[PDB]
Amino acid sequence: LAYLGVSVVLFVIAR
Amino acid sequence: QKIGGIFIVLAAGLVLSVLVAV
Repeated sequence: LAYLGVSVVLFVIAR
Repeated sequence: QKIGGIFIVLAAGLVLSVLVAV
């Protein structure tokens, strides 16, 4: 939960 | 537990980089 919760920042970049 | 007080560092960094120059 600590590791996989971070990857929303890369989700914002390509939108 | 000391580690029951550690998740705020995990939870707070998302609201950091929202908007500063737009």
